[PDB]
Formats: sequence, structure tokens, C-alpha cells
Amino acid sequence: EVSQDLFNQFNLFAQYSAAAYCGKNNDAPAGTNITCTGNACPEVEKADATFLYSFEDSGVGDVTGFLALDNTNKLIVLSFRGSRSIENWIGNLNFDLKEINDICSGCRGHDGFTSSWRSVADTLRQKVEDAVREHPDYRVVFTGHSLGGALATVAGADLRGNGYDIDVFSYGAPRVGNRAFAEFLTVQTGGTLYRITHTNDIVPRLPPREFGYSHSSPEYWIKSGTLVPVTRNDIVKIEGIDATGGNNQPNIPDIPAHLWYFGLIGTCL
Amino acid sequence: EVSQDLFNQFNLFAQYSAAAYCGKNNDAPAGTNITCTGNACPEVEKADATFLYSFEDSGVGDVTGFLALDNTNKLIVLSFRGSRSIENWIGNLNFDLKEINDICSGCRGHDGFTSSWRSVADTLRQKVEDAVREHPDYRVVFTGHSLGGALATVAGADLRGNGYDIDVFSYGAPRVGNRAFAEFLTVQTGGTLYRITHTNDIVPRLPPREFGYSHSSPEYWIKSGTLVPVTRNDIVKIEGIDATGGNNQPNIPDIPAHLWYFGLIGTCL
Ligand SMILES: *[C@@H]1O[C@H](CO)[C@@H](O)[C@H](O)[C@H]1NC(C)=O
Ligand SMILES: *[C@@H]1O[C@H](CO)[C@@H](O)[C@H](O)[C@H]1NC(C)=O
Ligand SMILES: O=Cc1ccc([N+](=O)[O-])cc1
Ligand SMILES: O=Cc1ccc([N+](=O)[O-])cc1
Ligand SMILES: CCOC(=O)CC(C)=O
Ligand SMILES: CCOC(=O)CC(C)=O
Repeated sequence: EVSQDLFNQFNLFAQYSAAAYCGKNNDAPAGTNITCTGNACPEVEKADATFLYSFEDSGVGDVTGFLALDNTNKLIVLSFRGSRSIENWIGNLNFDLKEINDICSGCRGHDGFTSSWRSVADTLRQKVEDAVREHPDYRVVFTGHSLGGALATVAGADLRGNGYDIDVFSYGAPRVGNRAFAEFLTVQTGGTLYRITHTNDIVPRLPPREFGYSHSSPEYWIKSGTLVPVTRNDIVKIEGIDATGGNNQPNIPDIPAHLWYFGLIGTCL
Repeated sequence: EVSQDLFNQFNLFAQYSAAAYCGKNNDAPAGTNITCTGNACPEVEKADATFLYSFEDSGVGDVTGFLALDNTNKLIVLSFRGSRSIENWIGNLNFDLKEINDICSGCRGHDGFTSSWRSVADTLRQKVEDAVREHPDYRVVFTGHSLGGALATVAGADLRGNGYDIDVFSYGAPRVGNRAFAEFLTVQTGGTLYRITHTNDIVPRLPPREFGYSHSSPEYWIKSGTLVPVTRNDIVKIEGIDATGGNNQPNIPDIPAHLWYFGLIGTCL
């Protein structure tokens, strides 16, 4: 059981994370309303939310996502889409840890995520600041599903410190880094990382701890099943780096559980 | 507000329609438990439910589906899959009538449906009759979603009046034939047709009716949104051939609403 308010935020950013796949903005100009196909993001449509910047297949990693102003909730939101085909993207996933000391002292992190962010990091950083300046009063939030979780977590760990909190809401994110990097995220200040996982979603179970990866604490763990609605009572905060009895159990994982975070995500009806 | 029990029947049959797509049926051995991926058919899995006869790409409209034995609910259930990819099925939808006076005289139903049915119709009626025999007190139900709903609602009228009732539960069914057809379906005894609709589903609005199609009465019409759970007070009974106030209304149709009948249907997580 989490608090209602936190349960609301988790839903909200789950729907901003879903809008990265199902909003209509392939080339949608800055200022237009954020709407989705398939009722993927109704809490968003109900706010006065608009794009500040849409992006797609950008830089080295072919990153995709958008920047939203939310007047109703007073947020600036950076939402990163996961992979367009999660099953293949799971299958082509290398386990290669890299040196991350530009971010932190002795932090190992996965090579492709660290890589993709840097490629776009400057062009987007510039674009948060501009809005953070324009609406100094609004909470910055980075969020994302799946790959998107990874990206978001890494941009957040990377752009904090500059005098405005960045909160991160991740959904079914993969492990990002080595136990020190984990540690850096568990303890880092300038914001909170909210690491959300569902049941035996598999993506969070990768890469394996037996390739040295760890999970930043803490974990918010959705127990209710696939296709089941979520209530504040089905979420468990699990304390402790690489803890177990959350998602991190030695039962068999599942891919459907990964596309069910407070509703459909990773896909579009 | 439908009754609790009819509601339970709606759900269960929705789930048998969903199992057409998401079951591990392929051609599995008869007597295997029925199970689905993606939490798609839990009420089926809860029941002592086992395949009797599987089929894949059978006859002259690659009809796919299964025949099931459910000792818990006392059912013999024939469930026909709709199209493997629907939007592509909708696009190439041929609007050609044909005559099937061997069902009702002066009746003309969609050539493509009747034609795929007839081609497999024997082999199945045998398989059903077989199963009615070893389980005489079991209720025979035909079910389906979308073009599976078509086949079920046709294999219906054709196989009725041979001693045994045949209920038909259809979910987002297209029109299947001419107004002569509507009445025969609307009045026919020894089995009642529960034609279920959601919001603006597209598949039920085709064919248009200016190709010469009408709709049987009554209509059961789910008024709750896409990705919203259905309660009893979200279902509305709708009467009169081709009446309106349900799916059949003048607004824009949606593909997504077609994929949400009590849960996810027409697609597998
Ligand atoms: C955008 O939404 C605002 C308020 O949230 C609304 O007033 C306006 O009509 C919308 N624009 C369009 C094109 O719907
Ligand atoms: C099939 O289900 C029955 C009861 O519904 C159960 O007793 C049996 O264990 C199941 N078979 C398998 C292989 O799970
Ligand atoms: O976050 C995914 C999601 C799925 C369905 C819905 N919904 O429409 O309720 C919202 C969000
Ligand atoms: O899956 C539960 C269930 C409950 C009632 C019925 N019925 O009464 O038809 C069928 C299934
Ligand atoms: C092969 C999976 O497709 C993609 O990678 C798309 C993406 C990275 O967003
Ligand atoms: C559009 C109908 O869907 C199909 O079954 C096409 C196929 C892969 O054989």
C-alpha cells in the first residue's frame, strides 16, 4: 500500500509514458493538445497539456519522445518511448557494462542506454531549461516505459544538480547499471526516482544480477495481475538494493505483465 | 442493467471468443486444458475446460477456432476466431451477398462468410453432434468476436432446429446478411442470440446497409469506455431490427473500441 496521492502520480505518469507510444505527434507542431488513440492517456487529455517539443529516432540511439507543458498539474514532462517491438528489442539486448564516471565515481552502466542519451542529451537539456525558466514554479518530471524507463532514469541521474529537482517515474525499466550506479540512484538528491515494476514483468529482471547489474532502491511493485485494475492497495514499496520478493523473484517471468502498468502500455489499441 | 447471471455469461463467452486468438491451440491434442496467454481467458481456465476439436486455416476462408467441453458450466462451446490482423480484414471487406435459402428461403448473406462456413460446416456439425451425444444435457453455445462472431452467428441459424438449442453470443459482429436474414435471426427459436456491441466498434457497422445489410434484434450494447471495466449498469438492451442508440449511430467509428469487450479481445498481449 502506497498513499493516494502517490498512486495518482503513478497513474498519471504511466499515461504520459503511454502517450510516448500512442499520442498522435509524428510531425505534430509545438503547442497542440496531447491526445492519444485508444483511450491510452485520458488523465493527460483532461489536463491542459500541450507539446513543447516532439522528437523521433534522434541521434545515435534513435530516441523518441516528447516534452509537455501541463498547466493543470504544473509539470514539465519529458517522456521517452520504449521500443516499437519489445520482443525483438528484448532479444537483441547486450549485457555490456560500461564506465560511467562523467555521471559518478566508479559507476558501471549498460552501454547502449548510456550511449543513446548522450547523443541527444544536449539538445533536450537545452529544452528543459527553457521551460524550467519559463515556468520556474512547475515540477520537472522525467518518465518512461521499458526502454523509456532506462533512458529517463539516466537522463535524470545526469541532468540533476543544476538547481531544479528532476523527478523520475519509470515503468518496468531494465537494470541500468552496476551496484555503485545503483547506489548513486538510491541515494542521489535533487529529486526522487520512482521505479515501478509489475508482477513478473521480465524487462526489470534484465540484465541479470549474474552479469553484475543491480537495481537502485527502492522499488514500487504492482502485485495485481495482467489486465487487472490497480488500486493503491496493490502497490508495495520494496526497500533495498537488489531486493527480492518484489519483481526480483526466481519464478518464471512473463512478457504480458510488462505491457500492463495501470492499463495498457508499450502498445496501442 | 442486465441480470448478474447474464452478465457472467457475457464475460465468460467474451473470454471464449478471446481464446480463439490467444489460446495455445494451434493444433494441440484433444483433452488438453484450455489456457491463454496474457491473462486473456481466466474464467475459461478456472472451469474444467478442454478442447474437443481444434482447427486452423480450415476450408475456403481459412476458418480458425475450436470446440470445447466445459464440465463446470455444462457447455459445449464452438468458438470462431476473427481475423489475424483485423484492419487488413476490414480494408479488403468484399460486400457481396449470396443466397442461402437452405438456411432461410429468400435469404442472402455475405458471400465470404457463408462460403467459408459451408466449406467447413459438415466436418463441424459432425464434431458437435458427436459431443451433444456424449453430453446430452450440456448447452451448446456458438461464440465469436468480429468475423468469428460472423461465422458463429451463421453456423448458428444453419445448424439450429435439429433437436438442440444453440445460444450464440457475438462480440462486435459485422452484419452477416439481408433484412430477410435479420428477422430469421431475430425470431428463430431453439437458441437465442446475444448480439453484443461496444461504443463505436467499427466492425459491427459493416457492411454499411446501403450494400443491403440489416441488424438482428435485440442488441446488447456496452456503453463504458475503451480500457474501462464493464459493470452491469454499463450494458443496455436495444431492440428493433436496425435500431439505433447503440453501435449503430452517426458518429465516427473506432478500431480500438472493437478490441475491448469485457477485457482485451481480438489481440493478445
Ligand atoms: C486544447 O485544450 C484546451 C484546454 O485543455 C482547449 O481549450 C482547446 O479547445 C483545445 N484545442 C483543441 C484543438 O481541441
Ligand atoms: C487440467 O485441469 C484440471 C481441472 O480443471 C486439473 O485437475 C489438471 O491438473 C489440469 N491438467 C494440467 C496439465 O494442468
Ligand atoms: O498507462 C497505461 C494505460 C492503459 C489504459 C488506460 N486507460 O485508458 O484507463 C490508461 C493508461
Ligand atoms: O466464470 C464464472 C461463471 C459464472 C456463471 C456462469 N453462468 O451462470 O453461466 C458462467 C461462468
Ligand atoms: C527492433 C525494435 O524496434 C525499435 O528499436 C524501435 C525503437 C528503438 O523505438
Ligand atoms: C485479414 C485476415 O487475416 C489473415 O488470416 C491473413 C493471414 C496471415 O492468413
